[PDB]
Amino acid sequence: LNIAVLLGHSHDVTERELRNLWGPEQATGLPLDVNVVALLMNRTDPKSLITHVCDLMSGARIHGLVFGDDTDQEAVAQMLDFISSQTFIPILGIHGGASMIMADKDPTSTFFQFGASIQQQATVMLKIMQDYDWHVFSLVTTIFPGYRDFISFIKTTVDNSFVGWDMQNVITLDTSFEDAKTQVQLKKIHSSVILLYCSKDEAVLILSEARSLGLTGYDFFWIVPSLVSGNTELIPKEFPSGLISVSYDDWDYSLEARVRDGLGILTTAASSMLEKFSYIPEAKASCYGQPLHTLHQFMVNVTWDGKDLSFTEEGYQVHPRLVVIVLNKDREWEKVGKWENQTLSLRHAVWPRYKSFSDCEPDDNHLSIVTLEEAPFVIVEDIDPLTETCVRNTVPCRKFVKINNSTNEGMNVKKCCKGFCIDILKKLSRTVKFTYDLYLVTNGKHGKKVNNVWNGMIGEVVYQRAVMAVGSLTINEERSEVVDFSVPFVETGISVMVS
Amino acid sequence: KIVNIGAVLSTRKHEQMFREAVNQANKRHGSWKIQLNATSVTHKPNAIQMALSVCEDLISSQVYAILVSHPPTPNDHFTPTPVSYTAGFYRIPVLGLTTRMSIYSDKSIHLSFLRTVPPYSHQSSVWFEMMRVYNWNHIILLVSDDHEGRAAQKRLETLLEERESKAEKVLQFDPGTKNVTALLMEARELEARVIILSASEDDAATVYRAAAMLNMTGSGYVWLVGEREISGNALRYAPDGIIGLQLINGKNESAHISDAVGVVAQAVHELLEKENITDPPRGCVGNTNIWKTGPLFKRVLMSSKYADGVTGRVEFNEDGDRKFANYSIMNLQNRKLVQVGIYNGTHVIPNDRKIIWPGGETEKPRGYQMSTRLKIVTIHQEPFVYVKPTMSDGTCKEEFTVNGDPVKKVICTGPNDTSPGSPRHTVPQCCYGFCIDLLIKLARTMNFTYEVHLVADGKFGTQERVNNSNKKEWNGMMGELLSGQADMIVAPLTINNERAQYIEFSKPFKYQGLTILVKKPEERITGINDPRLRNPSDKFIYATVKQSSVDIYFRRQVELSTMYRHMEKHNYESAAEAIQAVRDNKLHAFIWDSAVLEFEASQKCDLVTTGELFFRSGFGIGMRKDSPWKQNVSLSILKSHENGFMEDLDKTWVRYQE
Amino acid sequence: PDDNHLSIVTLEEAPFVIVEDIDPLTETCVRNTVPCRKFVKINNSTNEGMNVKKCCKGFCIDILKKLSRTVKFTYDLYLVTNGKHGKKVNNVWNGMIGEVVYQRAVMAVGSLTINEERSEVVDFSVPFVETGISVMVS
Ligand SMILES: *[C@@H]1O[C@H](CO)[C@@H](O[C@@H]2O[C@H](CO)[C@@H](O)[C@H](O)[C@H]2NC(C)=O)[C@H](O)[C@H]1NC(C)=O
Ligand SMILES: *[C@@H]1O[C@H](CO)[C@@H](O)[C@H](O)[C@H]1NC(C)=O
Ligand SMILES: *[C@@H]1O[C@H](CO)[C@@H](O)[C@H](O)[C@H]1NC(C)=O
Ligand SMILES: *[C@@H]1O[C@H](CO)[C@@H](O)[C@H](O)[C@H]1NC(C)=O
Ligand SMILES: *[C@@H]1O[C@H](CO)[C@@H](O)[C@H](O)[C@H]1NC(C)=O
Ligand SMILES: *[C@@H]1O[C@H](CO)[C@@H](O)[C@H](O)[C@H]1NC(C)=O
Ligand SMILES: *[C@@H]1O[C@H](CO)[C@@H](O)[C@H](O)[C@H]1NC(C)=O
Ligand SMILES: *[C@@H]1O[C@H](CO)[C@@H](O)[C@H](O)[C@H]1NC(C)=O
Ligand SMILES: *[C@@H]1O[C@H](CO)[C@@H](O)[C@H](O)[C@H]1NC(C)=O
Ligand SMILES: *[C@@H]1O[C@H](CO)[C@@H](O)[C@H](O)[C@H]1NC(C)=O
Ligand SMILES: *[C@@H]1O[C@H](CO)[C@@H](O)[C@H](O)[C@H]1NC(C)=O
Ligand SMILES: *[C@@H]1O[C@H](CO)[C@@H](O)[C@H](O)[C@H]1NC(C)=O
Ligand SMILES: *[C@@H]1O[C@H](CO)[C@@H](O)[C@H](O)[C@H]1NC(C)=O
Ligand SMILES: *[C@@H]1O[C@H](CO)[C@@H](O)[C@H](O)[C@H]1NC(C)=O
Ligand SMILES: *[C@@H]1O[C@H](CO)[C@@H](O)[C@H](O)[C@H]1NC(C)=O
Ligand SMILES: *[C@@H]1O[C@H](CO)[C@@H](O)[C@H](O)[C@H]1NC(C)=O
Ligand SMILES: *[C@@H]1O[C@H](CO)[C@@H](O)[C@H](O)[C@H]1NC(C)=O
Repeated sequence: LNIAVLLGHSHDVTERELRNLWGPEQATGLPLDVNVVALLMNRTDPKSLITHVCDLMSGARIHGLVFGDDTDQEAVAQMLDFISSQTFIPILGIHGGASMIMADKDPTSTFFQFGASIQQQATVMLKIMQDYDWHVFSLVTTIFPGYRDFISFIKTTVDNSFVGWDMQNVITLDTSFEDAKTQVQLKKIHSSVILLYCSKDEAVLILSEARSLGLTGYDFFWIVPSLVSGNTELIPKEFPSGLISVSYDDWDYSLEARVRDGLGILTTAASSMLEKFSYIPEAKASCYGQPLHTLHQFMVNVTWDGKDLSFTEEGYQVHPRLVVIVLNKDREWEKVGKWENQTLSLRHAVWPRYKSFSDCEPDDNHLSIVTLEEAPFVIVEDIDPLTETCVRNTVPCRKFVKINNSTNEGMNVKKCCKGFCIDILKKLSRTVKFTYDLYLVTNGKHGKKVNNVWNGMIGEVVYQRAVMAVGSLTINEERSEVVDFSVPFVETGISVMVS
Repeated sequence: KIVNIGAVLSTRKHEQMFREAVNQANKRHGSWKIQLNATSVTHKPNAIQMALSVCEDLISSQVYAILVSHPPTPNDHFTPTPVSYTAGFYRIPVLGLTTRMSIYSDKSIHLSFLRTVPPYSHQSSVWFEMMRVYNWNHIILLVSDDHEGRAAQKRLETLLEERESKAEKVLQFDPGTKNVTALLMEARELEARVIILSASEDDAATVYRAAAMLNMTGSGYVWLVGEREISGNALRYAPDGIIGLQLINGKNESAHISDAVGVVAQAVHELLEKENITDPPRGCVGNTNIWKTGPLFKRVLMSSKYADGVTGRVEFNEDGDRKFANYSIMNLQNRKLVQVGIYNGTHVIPNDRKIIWPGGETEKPRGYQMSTRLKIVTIHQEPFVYVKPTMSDGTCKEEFTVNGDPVKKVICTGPNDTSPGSPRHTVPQCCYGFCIDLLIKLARTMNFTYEVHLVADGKFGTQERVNNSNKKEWNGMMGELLSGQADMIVAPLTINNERAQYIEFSKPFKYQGLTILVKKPEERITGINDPRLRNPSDKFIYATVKQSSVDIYFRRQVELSTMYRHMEKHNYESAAEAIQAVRDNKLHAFIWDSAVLEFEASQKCDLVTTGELFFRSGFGIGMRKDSPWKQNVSLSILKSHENGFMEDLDKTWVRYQE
Repeated sequence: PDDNHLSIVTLEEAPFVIVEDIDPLTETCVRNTVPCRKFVKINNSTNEGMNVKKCCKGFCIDILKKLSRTVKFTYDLYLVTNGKHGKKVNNVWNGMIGEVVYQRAVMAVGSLTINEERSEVVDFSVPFVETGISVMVS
């Protein structure tokens, strides 16, 4: 039917491709009287919003509104929901503040957003934390609402988990902080990874405080949702370089593809409802002077171009494109992870450090440690295929296994390690308080000088890929020449086995 | 020097009194050159044009706080959402004066919304004070709506956190139906009689007509409603003698207009004390810059402490509502709402008006039926609960002990086997033994009768996952207790953390731990400290009963995960299956409580227990939540501990060796 | 507005609460022990006594330390000078029961038997050790 499409001005988006994006497209056009009106608007105030709505609803009875925001105001989606409630016109949130997740839609509304729920996004963030083995965490929230369902979903997920998520309790803030009483709440944090759920300026103030509190370290990770970030074309100040964000503002899922998918959903709903009822165009007359066959109760399971763009009861995409990004060393947001219907397709199995989160950060504690497979000391087992998590009395590790014998390609399969020296490594990590990155050696055994080239754990220490050799290792003169041992902790000489 | 203040009201004399009170407040608060102008906007049938008038009239006028002031709206829309949604774009604090809705109580959609009237959630505070004063314990939540009822139940549980008591029956359903007599009939057969109603006017009229059809106007019915239940024909359909609450001068408009003046003017003078003086811009040409002192001036509105007020001392809470909720307690006395209560916030003061009740006396005590029938569930364990079919039909065998004592049996109700094993064979059978005699002693000590049934499946009950929402639900005896199918678990309940995380317990009657039953040359295994069990094999077959406390205790200890990898191979349903397996050498070890294995070692000479005792726990009576049987039964069990009654129960089955 | 200190009284029992003098080499309770005071009176007629600091250790002290690790609270552990565990001497409880009933102590973390009248006057927690009675012979 008659569909209005208005967008912002960001992402180098002109208007002529919006003219050419409806015409030759929609090859399977089942309704007859379908037309589009593509407009733009610099003003993002609700005055101009109500003005353009009353100009386009009377503008030859437009049955569908497509709005795209470029700013970072979450109340614009609330105003669009109010417009969809008053005018009974299906409105699709596309970009910016129009695409931001609001709290509770009306059941008598027709407004829908192209965004994931807070529960699916918390599931993605806990999938990140499970795949990267960051188990002890906390939660800092302000009085900016939507946090109660978030805390409830986190508690029900931890109660329904086989990981064993240790968690210091949720830190709440009272008011606009004087840095007097909320600082006592922030000093309670002694964990590594902190989850932050608040608005944008509140996130700027809290991250500036954590910079002043020294909570932006190498071990101190911050994972924020899309409500913190807002938009990818504007990256503000006082974000640590390595800030993990989960959003969906991708250039790959571009704004032209956004409005094309929106037109596809609208025409699919109108065409599949046209086979049920005849008089599908039934629009509101005017804004002045004061319905059963509606498209709201119909598109629960809608699919265009093979893309599962089905809509939930609360107005969410069932399988959207969740994008996990980080802040690089050059103040940009690099795309790291994409999300399937069930799994999270990651790019870096080993977590990249992003060492300079800020300027003054001496980070000399990411100690790379190699170890060797032995039966009484380093028990190396597969991860549990039913839970995809090492049991908490073990440590994670990786092994570089070459799949194909033809070339030197290989993969870092993550496995579990336990035993005697693993307990030594854990007690050193809990006494000296250092981070450790453990991996198996792939070149072979302990090591031997062959053609004046060391290998094994000795070679990994000498060629500086391994900081220390925690795994089981003997001591002779040549090793004490080429490396330096610690004190001996177990009396292990040679011995003869007989029957 | 002038500042336009937005008012949303029709009748112009209210704005005249508003300007008069604002001028009086500006006269007595310094010689600063500020002026406060007022702008009025009126009724429109179309909310789009309401939002149009608000945006093209007030935002360009540089308003600071817009007042929701439409009480007498004849339409059933009740939408000041144009005002709130327009002023939320610039974080302007919207002040409400008219309604008490939960959609405005939530800060989620309406961010900076404060108001001078507390919502219907503080009726739960008043009713909690009524339960504290007039000794009421159990309630019934009857909500015909769905939206406000969730927040009402959340505030109800937040206020009942001090007692940790909950409602026996909470209800949420679709309005506009007339077939709720089934739900009222199911609420009739319960024990609580304090009924809480919170719905619309027509929904209240419908449920009052349904209660009149089910003649719930009799004695013992404790009705306690708000103000939406005494309006219209719901006032007529209400029973004569129902207790409600009413706004003290809430419908009187100029009182809270003057209260809003006394808040807003001195809040402006408090905002002019400190720095960061920002103003909302003229939102006409692209003026979408956020007002940075939104939360700051909101905090000025939150910490607003005054003494003036016709209704009383106005003060705002930490939730944007009104502290110290005070309401008139009304009674429908012969088709007349009579003010039978003038409320002080800490104690209730009834006046000299007689409270005519539909039931009996003029007082309002607790109304219950003292739980005359208690459903009791147990599980099949022979040294604790012997379960046998009857002799001919219902009657039991008059069995005599070694001292001529007739065994005091009970007619339990049990199935033949599980649902795959037995399609439908569930009969009243005979049950007796240890815990049965304990239950008979408790039923003789305290003054109540009971009912004994059996568990459906063959499990104790663990917090196991369910398909939808990936939620860990319950099953077994706990799954039958929490579903209301049982009233008090009298069974060998191994007390641990997770079972006590949800329900409360009693003091244990039996104190023992865990041990191993084996078959007995070096034929010894000797308890948990065997490294042959630490590193198992294919011939050391050890397992446990499926979904028991043994699996919970060996699942918490992750260093015992290896046994957790083994016991899943041969999990059984009942312990007698494990006894028959270990007697025929199908099982090589079995982790179990000490009493049953020592009893079977007394019965059978080939079955030999070990001595390494671990996880010294207690068998306690599985109890409910906050309930009037937690203290009396515990004192009765401790009275059984102090004398030799537990010695006599040992002399029945436990102590005697064979 | 905060509150985490708990006035806690205990009583000396030889496998549970061992109360010893402070080490004179360091003037410090050794790390498994916790500090406490004892209102020592040198002689009978003088009511005035000195709160001499001593060191508590044992089983219930380990229980109190692990509870302070988990529940994250503080305490002021001290000893009783009224006498033994508890006995209603003409509607007057003595010892730890007289401390808790008359609210001079918040809770008695120290070792204490449970019977009917003690469960009447105060409230107990879940039990943690199987302690009935027994008879010692040769
Ligand atoms: C201060 O209040 C006066 C009240 O009269 C406002 O005057 C009104 O302004 C509107 C808009 O221009 C007119 O439609 C009315 O007719 C005016 N009232 C009359 C009868 O004079 C005045 O505009 C307010 N000041 C500001 C700047 O808003
Ligand atoms: C809107 O129009 C003004 C006119 O000068 C222009 O400067 C501005 O870039 C446009 N968009 C924004 C960002 O306000
Ligand atoms: C899609 O949803 C409708 C209900 O709106 C249902 O009737 C239909 O079976 C679903 N489509 C499929 C999978 O057949
Ligand atoms: C989930 O994933 C695929 C796409 O990767 C999708 O086609 C299908 O619906 C689902 N399949 C599985 C493995 O459940
Ligand atoms: C190894 O090579 C084969 C083809 O020879 C290919 O099928 C396989 O995918 C390769 N391994 C990888 C990349 O996993
Ligand atoms: C080398 O070849 C074998 C052939 O089955 C296969 O396991 C895999 O391709 C390679 N194995 C190794 C050694 O990784
Ligand atoms: C439904 O309503 C009818 C008529 O009022 C009544 O007879 C019937 O018992 C009700 N059914 C139930 C029990 O829900
Ligand atoms: C009304 O009261 C009668 C007793 O007079 C009893 O049958 C029942 O409580 C109700 N039955 C009817 C007719 O609704
Ligand atoms: C509001 O209450 C006051 C005090 O009772 C009264 O004087 C006044 O007339 C009322 N307001 C109205 C309706 O004018
Ligand atoms: C009860 O009402 C009086 C008079 O209106 C006033 O003191 C206050 O509003 C209430 N008292 C309380 C709750 O302290
Ligand atoms: C309620 O009682 C308290 C008792 O001090 C008092 O402070 C308050 O003003 C009373 N409210 C009234 C007057 O009803
Ligand atoms: C119990 O068991 C079988 C089913 O397994 C059933 O058919 C039979 O009737 C029952 N037998 C007895 C003991 O009554
Ligand atoms: C127990 O209750 C019954 C009434 O149900 C009555 O005999 C009396 O109140 C009580 N009897 C004794 C001895 O407790
Ligand atoms: C989920 O459903 C499957 C059947 O599809 C069933 O085998 C399984 O036991 C169920 N699991 C849970 C967690 O309830
Ligand atoms: C518990 O015991 C006391 C003893 O007098 C009794 O007064 C009280 O009513 C009992 N509670 C219940 C609910 O039976
Ligand atoms: C208590 O008695 C001893 C021995 O007679 C004496 O040395 C001491 O001074 C007395 N202490 C007092 C005076 O309290
Ligand atoms: C008085 O105190 C002393 C210890 O200082 C003790 O030896 C003596 O028995 C006490 N006198 C009596 C009988 O209370």
